[PDB]
Amino acid sequence: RIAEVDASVVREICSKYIYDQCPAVAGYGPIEQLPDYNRIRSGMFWLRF
Amino acid sequence: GREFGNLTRMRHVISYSLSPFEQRAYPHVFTKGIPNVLRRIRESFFRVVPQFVVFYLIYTWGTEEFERSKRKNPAAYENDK
Repeated sequence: RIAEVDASVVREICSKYIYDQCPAVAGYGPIEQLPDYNRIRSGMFWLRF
Repeated sequence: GREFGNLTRMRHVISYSLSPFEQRAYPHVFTKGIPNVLRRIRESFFRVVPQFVVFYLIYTWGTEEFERSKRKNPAAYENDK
């Protein structure tokens, strides 16, 4: 089942679950430079692609 | 200098926040929105309005008095007789 895996399958599934999805975040500190959640959510997708 | 990595110290103040897509852009607008704006107006109202009301009385008077100052031309000829 691992040998069956291919780069197109990888990009397909990773696009299926990672791309343009809403992240859940847990940050135990110190924290302040950690981006506000909109910066992260907008960090989840490129404008070039 | 005053970048986010180095500002005020603060200690265990936990906070919570939903994703924008997980929630409506117009939560409970009528039940809470409008009355809030109304409370705000009721707070600002007496502080703000009366001076403006005072201004209006002066504005009305000035024009009206000027009307007496000029349009009452007949009062002067009437004084002539």
